Amino acid sequence: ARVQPVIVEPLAAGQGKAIKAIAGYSISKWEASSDAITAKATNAMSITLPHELSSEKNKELKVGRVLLWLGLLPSVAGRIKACVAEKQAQAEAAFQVALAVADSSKEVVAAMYTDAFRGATLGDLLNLQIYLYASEAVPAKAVVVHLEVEHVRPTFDDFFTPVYR
Amino acid sequence: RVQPVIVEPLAAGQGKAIKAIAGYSISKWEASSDAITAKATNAMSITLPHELSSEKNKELKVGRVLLWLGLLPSVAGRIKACVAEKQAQAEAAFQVALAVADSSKEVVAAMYTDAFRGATLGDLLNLQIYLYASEAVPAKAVVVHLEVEHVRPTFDDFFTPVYR
Amino acid sequence: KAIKAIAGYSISKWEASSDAITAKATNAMSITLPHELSSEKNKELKVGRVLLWLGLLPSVAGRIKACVAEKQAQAEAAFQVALAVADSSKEVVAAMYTDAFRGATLGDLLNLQIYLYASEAVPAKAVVVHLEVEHVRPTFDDFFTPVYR
Amino acid sequence: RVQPVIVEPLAAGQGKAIKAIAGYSISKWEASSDAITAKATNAMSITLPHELSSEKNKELKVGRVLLWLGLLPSVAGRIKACVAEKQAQAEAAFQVALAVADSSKEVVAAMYTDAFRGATLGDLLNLQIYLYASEAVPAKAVVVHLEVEHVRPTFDDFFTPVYR
Amino acid sequence: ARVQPVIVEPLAAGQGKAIKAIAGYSISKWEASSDAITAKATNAMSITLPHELSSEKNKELKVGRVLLWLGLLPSVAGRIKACVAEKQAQAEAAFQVALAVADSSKEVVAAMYTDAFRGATLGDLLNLQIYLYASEAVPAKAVVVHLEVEHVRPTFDDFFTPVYR
Amino acid sequence: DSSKEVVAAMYTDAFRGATLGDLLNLQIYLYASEAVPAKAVVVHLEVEHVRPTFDDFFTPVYR
Repeated sequence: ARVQPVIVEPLAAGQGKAIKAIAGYSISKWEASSDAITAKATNAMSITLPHELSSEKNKELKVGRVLLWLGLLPSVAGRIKACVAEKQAQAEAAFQVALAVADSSKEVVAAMYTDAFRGATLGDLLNLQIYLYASEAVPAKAVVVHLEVEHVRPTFDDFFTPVYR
Repeated sequence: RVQPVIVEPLAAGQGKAIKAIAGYSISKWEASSDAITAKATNAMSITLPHELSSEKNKELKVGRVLLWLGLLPSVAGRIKACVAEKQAQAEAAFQVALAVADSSKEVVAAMYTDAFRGATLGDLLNLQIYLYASEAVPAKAVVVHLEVEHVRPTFDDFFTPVYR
Repeated sequence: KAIKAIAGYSISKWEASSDAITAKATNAMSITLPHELSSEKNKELKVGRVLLWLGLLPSVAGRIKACVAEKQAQAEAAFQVALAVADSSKEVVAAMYTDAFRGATLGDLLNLQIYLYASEAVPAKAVVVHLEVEHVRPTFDDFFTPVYR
Repeated sequence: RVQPVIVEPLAAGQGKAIKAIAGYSISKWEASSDAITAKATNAMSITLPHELSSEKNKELKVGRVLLWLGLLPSVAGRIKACVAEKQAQAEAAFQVALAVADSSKEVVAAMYTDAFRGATLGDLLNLQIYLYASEAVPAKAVVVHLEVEHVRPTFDDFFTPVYR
Repeated sequence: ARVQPVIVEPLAAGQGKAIKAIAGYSISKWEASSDAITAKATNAMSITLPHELSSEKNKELKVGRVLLWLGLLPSVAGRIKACVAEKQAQAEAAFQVALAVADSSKEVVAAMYTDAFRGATLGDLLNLQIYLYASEAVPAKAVVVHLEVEHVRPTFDDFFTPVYR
Repeated sequence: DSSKEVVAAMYTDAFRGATLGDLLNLQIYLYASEAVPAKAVVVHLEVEHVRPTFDDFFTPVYR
């Protein structure tokens, strides 16, 4: 019946292990700026592949895990939720099947879909659609949905282009 | 196994001294700001102390960087701060922001232990911390201390040769 | 067959659509690093090989040629000092120079602009240069940004 | 034995870097002066840089101390300088002076490798360098650099604990 | 208590060890001809990089040590001092922070900044500015400020140029 | 030539074993088909040669 004591230092923000990609997989980051949204209404947005990866080479890689996370303009008072999903027929219904969901209210603001993508093709995500919801009325540009993702290494990017070789 | 354990509740300033990785050094300097209105975002430039001004000195790799900020006690509401390059849209830095400090959160700091590795101090010039306020606040009520690792210059150990 | 990237590094591509061009007259285009690489962390990587080649909307006749050098007064002498030169006239439109920019910061690339020269004018957006720069892979390779953003 | 040997004639700035004895550090700082008339002696006070102002810092043993001074080229005649405590008779410091620098002498410096050992920086405050001039000279034409060993404070190696 | 004797032969001018660059570093020499200067006034001059090294390749090497030295027209009676420094706001003030300074009056006439450059980029020296001062009035061309310097080896000069390879 | 797709011309053969001092005893030539204004053309020699023993280091300071 040992009674181990323990100091519990709060971390300063930004400190942390900050995860690690499993080997053979290259991470890739990009953005999707928001539409203006009316209060309570749940606007939805297409994922758009980066032009870097818009090529039909890499459309058939394999996603490993997605780390959506969400910045804000530095003054939106209300809760603002978001997640990705199917091509849902009712935007509110989409949250009802969300495996995980970002929220302003939960200290950290990060979804991480450890599972429900591994290992679908990268190309199909264009079928998939992010969603978001907000209590406060929010003006355009105000929210910006980062999303990390990674693939198997796009191994054949490395060569330049031919002509004139 | 099931184990008992007992929480440490522990006093301010007790947090143990993080030490910069070996062969390095630290440069703490003040950075006062001004005015800053109701909701708008001030965008003060950063500036190295003159000890760092020597042209030899300017090209050293930065390591880790930190930014805690001591609010004057007499401020209502929330303020936040961030470090990123000169976007024309001053609020927009928070979107691209790597980490941000906040008053209401129990600790006000924003270490960027990645973010700036390998950066030359010379390019740390063209970097501007921003600010934001939930309220109108009196000028010079916020003083973003920050300090960077910068590799120690060979300069500190020697007297100058006497022929000057 | 194709030229492999140097083993320590990783190539990255972009686009740089040019403005409208007057006949005989020439005009600078600034390089602008793509959003990702602009970062202060990032704009201190070393650079090796670099090459550009430029597509044309096919409906344009006449010589056009491009070069890369730092800005100077004439804005039409840079061809004299240019280390290589893209052209439509040669069967290969490409121009490349493995030599000239070994050992350079990408941040240095900001201090130079590319040039064009039609023999006779073409409408805007008709020409689009493609830089294709080699550089050291980012330590940004790493992984996901820590979730406490 | 009789031996041949051959003189080194050697360029300014070639004199090898004296290094302060181990475990120490150096604090170089400027010290401009003013006015200074025909034969009279100005008596400027010395003042530590704010990095040294921290109250922890003020109590460290000094080691060696040096004082070279860069005359602006456009000065006629001779000038000299010295470091000693506030005698009421300002010229009189040269009498008690331990070592003095001089323009006409080929090298302008005045190390005091003894003299100040074990001195606290706090008492280095109440110490005033003097000046003297063989001629009238325009103000701010003489800038006594000096630097002291002072033992390195533990301060430079650590980030502050984040709770501020 | 040995009493060693010793002949002290004066060297003839030009004799001497004449220093040596530390390995991996290639020395490079060049010039900067003077403006006419009025007496007592302290004219200042831009360092201008040689066109050989004006290229943005080698702007980011690392200077090792600079050996300014100064020839004269063979009849300038007065003292003539010089040194390099910052972008100073008062040319006289610049000598007040000179680590070392050339002088006509000290037998040899050579500055050698063993320290305060190692190891800044070669490119930044364009920010730096030489200075000079003279008692006698001096006509143009009369003074010419040599300066040695060296870099890490500009290793990739060695290849020619492509086209047509 | 301008006419060939590559304007370069080079000759690894012709000047092996030659003093640079010998290069003084020769001149380059041009030939427009039709006239062009001055400074429009700029040749670039690019000569290989043995590295100087001037490599050495700093000139002795007693100049």
